[PDB]
Amino acid sequence: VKPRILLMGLRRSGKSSIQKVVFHKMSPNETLFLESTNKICREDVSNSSFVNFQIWDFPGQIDFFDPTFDYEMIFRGTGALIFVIDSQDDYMEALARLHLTVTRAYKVNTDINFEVFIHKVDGLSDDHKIETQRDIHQRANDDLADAGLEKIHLSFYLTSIYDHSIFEAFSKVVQKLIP
Ligand SMILES: Nc1nc2c(ncn2[C@@H]2O[C@H](COP(=O)(O)OP(=O)(O)NP(=O)(O)O)[C@@H](O)[C@H]2O)c(=O)[nH]1
Ligand SMILES: [Mg+2]
Repeated sequence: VKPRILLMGLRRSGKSSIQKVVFHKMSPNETLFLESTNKICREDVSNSSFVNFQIWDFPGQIDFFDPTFDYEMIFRGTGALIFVIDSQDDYMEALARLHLTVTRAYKVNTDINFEVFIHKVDGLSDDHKIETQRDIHQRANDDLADAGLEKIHLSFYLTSIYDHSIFEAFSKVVQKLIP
């Protein structure tokens, strides 16, 4: 089996940058040249001296009807779902889509590891970080409870492509997919 890791979230949250930086060692400064993602981009990690994975980079979530992705088929084969959130922008909508994403996925596969990347933290005071994470952690788990889905576990990470934090976070995600 080849474990799948999904990169989801609203447009511009930094999904593609994360993929390029972490797996293609693209420089963080080069990500300024990336363009909006229009189709899902699958990039596999094969023959790993640790563990092989499929990395799916999704275009940002928008209210556009297109029942062509067969999400049940995607989630069924998913090991980890990373929801990326831009911490330097309003995230109320981000939280709302995280809720729909997580619950829809959980309905198909309860073994999915849900990882929340509170991204672009490089632009926050080393305290504003604590508050943002505390706020996202609180609301997200509160939404889950209001739905009777408190059992769904959400891990949170403070990340930035401008330092080791994004690698440290991705590392912990991959570790959890190695039996
Ligand atoms: N400050 C900061 N900027 C970041 C970080 N990660 C990405 N960015 C910036 O955010 C921009 C948008 O990133 P991008 O990867 O295109 O976002 P995306 O979610 O893939 N967008 P879409 O969903 O439209 O394809 C990048 O061009 C980059 O300059 C980060 O850790 N910190
Ligand atoms: Mg993208």
